[PDB]
Amino acid sequence: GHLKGKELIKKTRQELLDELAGLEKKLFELKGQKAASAAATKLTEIKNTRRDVARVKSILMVSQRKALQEKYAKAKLVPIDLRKHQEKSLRNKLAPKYANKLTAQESRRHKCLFERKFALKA
Amino acid sequence: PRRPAFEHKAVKPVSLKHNDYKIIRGPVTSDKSTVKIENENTMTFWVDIKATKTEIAAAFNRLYKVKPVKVCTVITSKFVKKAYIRLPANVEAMNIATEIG
Amino acid sequence: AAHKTLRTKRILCKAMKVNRPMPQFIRQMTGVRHIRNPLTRHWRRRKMNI
Amino acid sequence: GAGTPSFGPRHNKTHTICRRCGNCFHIQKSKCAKCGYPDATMRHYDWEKKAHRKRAQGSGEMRHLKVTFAKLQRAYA
RNA sequence: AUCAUGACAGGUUAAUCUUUGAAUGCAAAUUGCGCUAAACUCGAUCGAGAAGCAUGGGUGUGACAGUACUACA
RNA sequence: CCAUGAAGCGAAAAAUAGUUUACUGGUCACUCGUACCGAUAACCGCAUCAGGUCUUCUAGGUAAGUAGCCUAUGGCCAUUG
RNA sequence: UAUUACAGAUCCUAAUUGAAGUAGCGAUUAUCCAGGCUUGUAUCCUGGGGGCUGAUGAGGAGUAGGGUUUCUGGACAACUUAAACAGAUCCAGAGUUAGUCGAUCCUAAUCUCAAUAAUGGGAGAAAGGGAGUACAGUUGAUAUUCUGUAACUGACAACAGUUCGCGGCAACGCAUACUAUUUUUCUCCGCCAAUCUUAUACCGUUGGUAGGGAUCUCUUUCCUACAUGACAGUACUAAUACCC
RNA sequence: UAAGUCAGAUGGAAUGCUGCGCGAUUCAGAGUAAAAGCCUCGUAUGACCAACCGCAAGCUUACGAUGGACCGGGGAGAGUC
RNA sequence: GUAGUCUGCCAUACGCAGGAAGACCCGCUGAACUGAAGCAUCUCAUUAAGCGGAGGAAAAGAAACUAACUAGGAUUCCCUU
Repeated sequence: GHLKGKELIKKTRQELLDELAGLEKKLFELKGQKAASAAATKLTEIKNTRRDVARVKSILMVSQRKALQEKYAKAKLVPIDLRKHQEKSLRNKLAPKYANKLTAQESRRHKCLFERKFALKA
Repeated sequence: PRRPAFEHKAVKPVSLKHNDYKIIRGPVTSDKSTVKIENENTMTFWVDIKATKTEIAAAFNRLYKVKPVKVCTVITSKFVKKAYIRLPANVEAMNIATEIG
Repeated sequence: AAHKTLRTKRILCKAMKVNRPMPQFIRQMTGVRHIRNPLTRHWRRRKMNI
Repeated sequence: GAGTPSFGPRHNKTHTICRRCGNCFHIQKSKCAKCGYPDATMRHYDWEKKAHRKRAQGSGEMRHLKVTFAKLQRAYA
């Protein structure tokens, strides 16, 4: 029967791939027999096994990605798949350190001429 | 010659996707196909629209373990592909059709 | 026709499978009445112009 | 002369389906009248401001674009 | 499916993401015609799929062209 | 003929160099179209409109005949009583 | 406080009168009688008269265009100038099979990019160019596409057996490679007129045998049938062209 | 997150009619077989307990920065005005 | 001959440009109906349409500026003049 997304995380990659192909076979046999027999109950079984074969494909792909990101993380020029999504505008806008960095004239005067606190007496 | 510094697309896909099971959709149920099974020893199937006769002949062989003689290929007025697959003389097309049902 | 292209044939397929009466069970579900299938036609009366 | 008899030999097609528009693509001149394909920019004029907003964004699905409206609701509310 | 191993028309984010389109391997009223070091995956050394390959300009790297300038022969 | 009546892909031949032995006698052949009408009601004329729209196979007799008239094969009674 | 009072604007939109059961129901050969199916047919089907079309045919088939109108089953609220069980109408299913037919490939008129260190690339014909298929059978609808039988063309493999250039004075014959350059040919070409001749059709003189039609009398009669595909071969008859 | 599905008659149904209670920092509004402060969602109003609690830039004690005065100096945008 | 440079062209590694939208914003281009009871300068108008290009705002902006005083002191906008 149908199976949870939680407990498939524990299983091995090759254990899922034989599970996948066996689970996908019983989809194909039911698609043969829906022409002949048709009718109720079968049409919920074909629905569930279409949902389950996605379940196995999904958790394989996140099992890949979390492993495969760890290989390329903390390293220069990562692949395009593993970069975060973002907007076009936000990528091409330069990082706020570079915009805000101070000239050697400006930083040396900012030693004295910073935006200091003050107040008045009552 | 060319050699990139990293893979661009790192993630390979999970399975074949364009599979043997998803080439051959399933058998066609008509009065014409009933005659062609019994008389000519010739099955009929709904097929993927991009599948060639070379793809069908191999994909039919992997599933049912029978190498076909010919494959002849319609595209219907419903815009799905129909494949008239002649089986060889030894196997009977009723006996393969009874397994599927 | 004959000698149609494939993407011509794709349109003529979609134009004939879309041509049908509306199903009975939508009127039972939604309870609306008097919805017609818009892409119904007759071949002789209205031409497609595609 | 110029009416019913001369309608007889009208069997050729001046316009054909256009790839970008999908709608009036001129076969001899090879241009989509409605959208201007294959010019890289898409055809619209400010004198047809009525007819433009039938084509322009909102009319279709907006698959990527509707979720980027929905973010900006949450951030400012 | 019920005091949860948690129902589904709920809401996000991330996957998957068909043929197209700036559309970008070369074309197109055509499902036309290409190309590839390894790796990937079936396929039993050698085929296939999968995924690549556009133009323009920037910095770097390399290679070629010149009776252009110059030194040492 | 004061008109001289396509191109290209492709194929073979010959000559001149150079390199040479050749000839005859299993497997596979991808992709897309394929129904029917073609005016007589299926196309264009708002329509099952006496209009218009490119071509093909072309029987006997009468006769100079691919005329008009009559008839086998084929198709028909299209048309309110 | 105002988008505030209608009989008119050849006003706007929506519905409806008289005329009126009137005008009219055209064009296309011609219908008649008995049966079948039905509540119900001149009309849908069968049989038999009488007719029409009269090979540029309402015959059999295709471009362009249409796009399921094709096919079988059921149905008559509407439509097909009356009727209707019928229909190109309505409803539910089903149907288009290719190495050889086309597209794909090549260029034409013509269009469009690129380079100039270049001398072009690409598009453009389902009537031009273009390697290769025929018969018979079968389905409710597909066939040069499916099945049977017989061919043919191209590409990629090894492998077995032959073979290492000769005949004729000559025109020429017979078993011989590959790369490149140049040169030439086939592809390959207007229109009109005449003569000769295969194939197909048709009319013929000579008979003949199979079946059917006709008959008071006459007619050894009248009608139908008498056929062999692509492909492959080698005889001598006999041609015209050109050459020895 | 307050307070009557109050009692009686009529009705298919009571939120209306007659009479007695109660809430309000809540009589904005809607739903409910009929017109609802008290049938339900809310409204009002403070209290409650989780999540966070960081990004760059500059600091941080003096010949370090900045300014005034005095001494001695250089120059200030060409096919442009 | 080789070893520097100069100039040109080709190949390649890594990020960038194009397209959408365009009310507002920036730079060009640029009408006529109309009014003048005609019409030609003028007006409508340095407007509409057209071409090119930005951002959540844009553009402007730190005096070769006003002033003539008992002197103001970058740019933008509102009131008045």
